[PDB]
Amino acid sequence: FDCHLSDMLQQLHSVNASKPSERGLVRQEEAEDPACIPIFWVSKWVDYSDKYGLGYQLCDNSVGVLFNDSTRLILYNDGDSLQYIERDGTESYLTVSSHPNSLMKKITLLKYFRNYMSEHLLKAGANITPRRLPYLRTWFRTRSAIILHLSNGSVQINFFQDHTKLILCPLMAAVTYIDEKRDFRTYRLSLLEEYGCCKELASRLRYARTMVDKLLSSR
Repeated sequence: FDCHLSDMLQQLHSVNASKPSERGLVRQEEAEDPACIPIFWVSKWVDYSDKYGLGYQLCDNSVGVLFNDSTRLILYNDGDSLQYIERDGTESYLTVSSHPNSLMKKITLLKYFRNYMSEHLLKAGANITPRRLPYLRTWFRTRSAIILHLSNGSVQINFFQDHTKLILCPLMAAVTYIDEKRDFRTYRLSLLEEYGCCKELASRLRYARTMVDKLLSSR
């Protein structure tokens, strides 16, 4: 019932303990693994937690909302298919076109988020190779980042100051780093131990471990 957080914590401890930036010659590129490229990440997000919840877009162009009442609504990339998740985790599927009165408000909110993201926000990982839809399990913000935990076990950390991002997957035991210049690279964590990485990635992985600890401490 961990949603893979304990596995992620173990993987991060291992990489960080190896002190990957403290090497004579860092060979980060050797840690790149095409087999580990994530299928899903959060491309856009809108924090409306003061009243409604957290709206987001996944890289497949689906949109989701985690509402303040702990229910979730997901619109698939076809623009009509909906998945609704009740508080107890019970899922059901419906359509926008034939939606009931009970979901009128939540659909209206999802549409607001979708339109806002389309008109006013840039896609994280825009020019990336296209080659079960996860939802937002939980999230929080620190002074430096927003932490997004997806139902597939992935943890995404978006750093506010420089727009760098980590997408951590405990299934692949991998990290994808999106740098300030928007370069998108996927590494196997065990290979970062072996080959090393730059100080910038190493520092963000140290922060990531603290964030996973936070997720584990606030279940």
